[PDB]
Amino acid sequence: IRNQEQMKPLEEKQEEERSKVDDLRGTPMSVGTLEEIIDDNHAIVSTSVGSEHYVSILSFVDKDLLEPGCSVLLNHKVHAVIGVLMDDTDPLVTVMKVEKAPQETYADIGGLDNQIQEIKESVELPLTHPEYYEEMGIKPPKGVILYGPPGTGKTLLAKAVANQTSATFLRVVGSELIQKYLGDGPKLVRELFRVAEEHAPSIVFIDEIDAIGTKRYDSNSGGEREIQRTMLELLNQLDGFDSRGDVKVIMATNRIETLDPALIRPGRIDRKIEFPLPDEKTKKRIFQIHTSRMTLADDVTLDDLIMAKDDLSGADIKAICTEAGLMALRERRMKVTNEDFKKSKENVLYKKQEGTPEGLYL
Amino acid sequence: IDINDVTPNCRVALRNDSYTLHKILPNKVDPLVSLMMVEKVPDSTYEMIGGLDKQIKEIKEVIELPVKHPELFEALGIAQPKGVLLYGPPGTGKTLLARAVAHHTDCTFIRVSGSELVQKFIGEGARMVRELFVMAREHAPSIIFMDEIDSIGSSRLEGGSGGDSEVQRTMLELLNQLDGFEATKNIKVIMATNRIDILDSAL
Amino acid sequence: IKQVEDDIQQLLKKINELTGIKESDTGLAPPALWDLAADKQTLQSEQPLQVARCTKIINADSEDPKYIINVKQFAKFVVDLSDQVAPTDIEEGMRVGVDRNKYQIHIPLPPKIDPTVTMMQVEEKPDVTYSDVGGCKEQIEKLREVVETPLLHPERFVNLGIEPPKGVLLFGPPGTGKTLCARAVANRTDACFIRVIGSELVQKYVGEGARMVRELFEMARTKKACLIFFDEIDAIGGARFDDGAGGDNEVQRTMLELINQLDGFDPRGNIKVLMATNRPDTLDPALMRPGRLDRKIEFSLPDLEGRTHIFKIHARSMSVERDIRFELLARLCPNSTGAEIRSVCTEAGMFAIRARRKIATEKDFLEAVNKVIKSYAK
Amino acid sequence: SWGHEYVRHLAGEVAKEWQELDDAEKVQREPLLTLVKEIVPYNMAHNAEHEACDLLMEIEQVDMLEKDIDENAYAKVCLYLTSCVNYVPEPENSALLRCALGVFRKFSRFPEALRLALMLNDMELVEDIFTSCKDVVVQKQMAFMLGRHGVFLELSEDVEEYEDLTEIMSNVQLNSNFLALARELDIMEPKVPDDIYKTHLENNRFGGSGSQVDSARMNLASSFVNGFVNAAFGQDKLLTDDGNKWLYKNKDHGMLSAAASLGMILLWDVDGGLTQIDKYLYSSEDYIKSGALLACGIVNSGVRNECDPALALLSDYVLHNSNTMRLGSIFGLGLAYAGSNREDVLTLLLPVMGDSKSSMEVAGVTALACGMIAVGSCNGDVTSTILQTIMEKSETELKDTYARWLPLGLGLNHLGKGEAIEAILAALEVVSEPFRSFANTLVDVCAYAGSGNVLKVQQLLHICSQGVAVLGIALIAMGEEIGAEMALRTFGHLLRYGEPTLRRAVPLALALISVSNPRLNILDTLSKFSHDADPEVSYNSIFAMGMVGSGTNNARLAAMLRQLAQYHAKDPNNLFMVRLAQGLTHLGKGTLTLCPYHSDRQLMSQVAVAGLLTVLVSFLDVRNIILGKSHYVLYGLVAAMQPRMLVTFDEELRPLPVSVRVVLLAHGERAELATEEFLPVTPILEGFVILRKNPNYDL
Repeated sequence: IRNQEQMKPLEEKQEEERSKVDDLRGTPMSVGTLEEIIDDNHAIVSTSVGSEHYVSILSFVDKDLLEPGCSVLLNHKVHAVIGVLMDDTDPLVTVMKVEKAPQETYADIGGLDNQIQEIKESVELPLTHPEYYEEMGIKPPKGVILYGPPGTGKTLLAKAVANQTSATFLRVVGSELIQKYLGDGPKLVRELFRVAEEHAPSIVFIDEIDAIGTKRYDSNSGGEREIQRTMLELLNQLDGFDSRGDVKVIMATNRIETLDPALIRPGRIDRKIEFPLPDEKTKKRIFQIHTSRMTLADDVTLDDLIMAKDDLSGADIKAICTEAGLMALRERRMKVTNEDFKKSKENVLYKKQEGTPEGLYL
Repeated sequence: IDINDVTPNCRVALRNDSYTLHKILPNKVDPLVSLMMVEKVPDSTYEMIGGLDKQIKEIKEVIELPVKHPELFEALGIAQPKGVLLYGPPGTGKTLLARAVAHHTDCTFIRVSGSELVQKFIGEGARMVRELFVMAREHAPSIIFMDEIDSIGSSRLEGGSGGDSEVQRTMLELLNQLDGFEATKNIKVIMATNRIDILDSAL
Repeated sequence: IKQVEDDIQQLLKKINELTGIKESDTGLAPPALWDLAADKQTLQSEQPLQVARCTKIINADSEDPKYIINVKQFAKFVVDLSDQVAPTDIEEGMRVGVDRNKYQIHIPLPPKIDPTVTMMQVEEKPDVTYSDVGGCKEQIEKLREVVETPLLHPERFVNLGIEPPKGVLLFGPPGTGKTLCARAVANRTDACFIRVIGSELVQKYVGEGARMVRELFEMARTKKACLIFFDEIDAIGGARFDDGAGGDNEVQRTMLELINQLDGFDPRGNIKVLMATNRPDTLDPALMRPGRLDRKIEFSLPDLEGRTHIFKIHARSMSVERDIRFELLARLCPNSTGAEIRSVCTEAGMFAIRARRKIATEKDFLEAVNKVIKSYAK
Repeated sequence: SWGHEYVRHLAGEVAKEWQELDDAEKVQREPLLTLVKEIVPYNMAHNAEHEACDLLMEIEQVDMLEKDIDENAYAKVCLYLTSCVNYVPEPENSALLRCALGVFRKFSRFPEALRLALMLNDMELVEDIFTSCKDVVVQKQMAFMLGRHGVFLELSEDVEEYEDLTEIMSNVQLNSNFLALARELDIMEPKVPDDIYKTHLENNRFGGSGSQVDSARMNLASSFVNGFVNAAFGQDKLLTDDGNKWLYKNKDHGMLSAAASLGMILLWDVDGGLTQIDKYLYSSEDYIKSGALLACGIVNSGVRNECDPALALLSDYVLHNSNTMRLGSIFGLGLAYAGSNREDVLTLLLPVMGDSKSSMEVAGVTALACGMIAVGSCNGDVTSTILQTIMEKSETELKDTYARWLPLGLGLNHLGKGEAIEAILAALEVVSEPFRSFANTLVDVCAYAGSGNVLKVQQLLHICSQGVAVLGIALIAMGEEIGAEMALRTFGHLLRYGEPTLRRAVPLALALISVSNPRLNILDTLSKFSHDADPEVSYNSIFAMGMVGSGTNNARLAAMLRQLAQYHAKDPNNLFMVRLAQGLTHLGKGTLTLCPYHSDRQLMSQVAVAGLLTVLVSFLDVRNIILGKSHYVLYGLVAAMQPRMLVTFDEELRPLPVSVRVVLLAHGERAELATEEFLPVTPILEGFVILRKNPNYDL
């Protein structure tokens, strides 16, 4: 009954309002742009029509949804605001894909275990535990650096981590920020930061660059100016605003001794993560998972191929199997033999080396 | 007419004093890049030029069979191969072989010229490399030939690093993520070179 | 339940506004809407400009009564008798006044010393106050005297007949509290902190760069009492004397343009400039020279006692057991600036968290030094 | 079982079925009732208090609660049940509080009975708690805490003007049976507490303000602020000397005010204060005569003793022709009786009430004067007079302002009152007024101490589809927790109506809640309301802001005062309002405060809210819609005052310092979150307390 009472005057009032908007809404409706916001009940507008008319805003749309430089709808002869335009373009920034929860996990690699705890404690752990950060009173590191011969576990570990962590992953290719155009490169780094802030919490994966390698002793040079001009703005963004979790940074570089200590800045980055070289046991572990996928046979001697191997990371190993698997496929058999493994192990050995040895230190 | 009836990117008739859609015309495309040349039919075949005979089976077996038939591979337990590189004496007939392959594969041949992706206009180059990938997916299956790193000589330039390889390198990284978030592809990358010294350490 | 109420809210506002638009529609009207983000009991009647947008321009003058001032590509039309009252201040245009170009057209409001259009970061008051003081201690003492004191007690300086500097310079590594210090005074001093990134000001096409420098200064003048924070000016700060060799000229033009405004006819006003350099050496003698740059405020290797104050700041958040003393360790530890001193502490809390303890320990501290000693050397 | 679903399943199931019937069935009889009881102590032992507490809700007897426990703390169980009551069901009656009150006492948790007793304080409770006390320590500790701010033993010293609640002490004094002492009684109705407050105010001081200056508008503001700032101690010498130049210059309401300000300095001195005023009161100018009357009233406040019979003067005026003087004596008289109901004051007021005053004197504000007194005890006489004036509508429709006041007066008389309101409700509902419909929700809410109900919120939308509906909201949020969430919701509806009356009323309602804890977000919305169209709305807003910061002197309070200062001349009225604020800010001196929430009991103070509410609608004439009212109402602010300080007396007239942990004060200054190093032996309490550890620490 209380409802009925509100309802009796309301229904008509409800219709009347809809009639009133329709009068404004009436075709056509021209897009135009709000130049700037003059807070003493004014604003600057640029019209590509002709007439402009200073109006009071409707109550559906407010000025709190108006931003400077925004697109809005104007009528073509009473030039008034029906609504703000709701059609926005593509992020124009440098190469990015955003992905929520990727397929892969970190249970597939093995024997690498220690490194895996390091990223764990930094990134994953505060999300899991508020109050452990409160006791200590501090943030886990803003960002980490993963360093090794290009992604054989660096790349693997990142993919895995995004699923775990359950926030948006954005992967940016850093070389692509470099442009030989005066405006372009700086605009991009500032758009990259802009994009982060909206999507927060978010993970930033920075793929290695050439441009983080050079600082010299000048702060800018008559050489390629842009690479350092850009390098600086990376720093300004970082040392201007610290995140505990709003942005998490994964940085990647082939060698970290290329980097600059300016770039690190202690108290943002405290963690430097190093992939050990191939260690003999590890090779067998990594392998056992790769063979499982594939056909296997009772004439395979798993150790013998691993033993024959020395200083080869998981990628070549993943590769050997794939190569061999192709040979088999040509034979139109799904049975694997020793022979297959031998030719593939030889091809990859042939290609990496032509050097001479520095051993025999005994 | 109602809004379900329209499908984006149609040429249409709008009235001028009532501003409603009287009719919809046929459809329309756009060149965002300063050179669009896509070939859905080829300029080459097997008997395009002869003496290729030893090579035809070898490329074929590498490229066609996984795209045509994914099921056999899946069953065996191997991952799809991402991209292929061909090296040999300049533009003898090498390129032709790629175009023969796209025809057989029954896909689009998309030649993207690397240097045409970068603009002195602000931001347009950065947007361009990324933008192309999304297009191919709607177009899928497709062949992305990186054009301008070796050609017959139909199109200027043989070789180039740091902006034919560098844009191509980017593609390898986009694909690495793709490989993690899917398990069947239909996007092949074709690189052509003569030189082994145009190849970066990353490559 | 809520819905009934919301509908009633649209409708009541609508009826009053429809009457007002019908009325405003007659005789036409200025740029097209009202946005409020101040108060309605303070309303300006001077509005910013550098070009004159006109839409009608109704006025009172004898030689004609609806005079116009444009410069626009199409309709650059102007007064029919020069210098006769036209805009009605900022009536029917909201920035109608005068054109920078000139056609001997009336000026009720200037084309310079205005905020106009901008791309700016203005950053309302911070919250930080003391967070690395101890060796940042000297830098604080001087910065207050230069920035704060003239604004607090100007009347005193006049009696004496002394005028305070216009700019101070900051150097050493950023994010060590060199950076903090500028925000920490900004919050205390209560004057708008305006952040311009010099690197951004750099543009793809010439003359634009100068234009920007100029715009900044016009806004700066209007507001009197403000701080211009220049983030790592060296991009368009000095290095450079070589006089071009291919667009080392374009960046040099900006550097020279700034000098003109500083050395020029303007005077200081209540405007303060904070400059940020890496090593000050880079910068050119013109940038260094008195009659703009006078005080250079420095950073330093922090004394032992100092380190302890920083640690003391940190120890309020961090659960401790005080029966051990950090200063003894600190003498043994590498001498290093403020940022490493907070970082070792921060590292210390983690070890606890793994240990499954809630209070600090002597043990944690030993560990931190080995990593940190390694981290500078990469 | 003994602690599983099983036990809880059986007991609750037997209970719920039995209870409904109004019979003793098969499912239970008296030994079956004992089987329900057995499940409650097992759960207590297990410390599965959640199961136990719900069983206590279901059995629907609090007799069972007592039966369970004959060992262990009574107090711990009950508190868990009391919280559980407000959360899950939304309770409707004041029964649940009253039942709750007894259970704390057995174990000797008399501070909790005291915590709970205040707000919704009934004539029955004060007596119930007292009967139970037979410990010397507890007895003395109540006497201090009731002394601080009475409302049934007022702050009266020796003049009896009540319907007896003072006589419990008289009877027990003859032959001690609950330990009422001759000494104890001074604390209980306060001479010595009132004296101590006065000394603190006198010591701490705060110097002169303004100069003589020129202009009428500026003179008035200056004399007004001077009088608040210098609220205690004789520095009145400066005004009196130059009484030609200063005081006279003002005309209209302002000359009355100017005179009245001497009363402000005099505040709390009964003897010297009233007498000095009397010289100017008889003879002199007609303005000086009125302005004095107002001044006698302010001095007289917060006590019943006198030295200038206000009743005598008021009586005389009905007989003569002095209509102008009479208005003012009644405001004066309203301050003087200070929250004490008496049939005599009611008789005296009644012929003046009876006549229509709206243009005979440009006011009929007299309802506010009647109101301020009528907070404290409900009698038949009072009830009957208010009902009849509303019923007539012979003064409840003449000016629209009056039309809110007479209905509001009913609610103020019924504030915090129990079972007695049910009789009235029926009478109210039968006569029809636009006002009365809002009023149905409002009569219940003042008596019950709030009621948020979804159905209640909705009824409010239907009537809308006026001041009286809106003020009531503020009560419900002050009350319960569930009442708070519903209020926020209720006020959302108000913001949607753009209608001008609705718009005006809402900032006051916010102001009333947010003065007990000043907070930064509620103040930004009132600042917006100030800047929107219409003068009348803007005035109500600037006032709201002034109220909200009122708490700890010059704290967050400074930022809110500055905020008023920026729009101190967007109207000439604004300029006056803002000067008034500066006066109010230095008025406290850290001896007194305004904040309905004190941290002596940690709860709200029934009296404090009532003071703030009467001033709130119409401080000034120039405020809101200008129908011809008054400016007098402003003096009313004294009523709201609550002292918050730590003073310890280890006998009850012999102070001894205590070591303060949360500082190191026992006279002057103030302490946030007062705590003692040696706290009572088991009736553990802060604020004004006896320490029975009796510590020999000295400052």
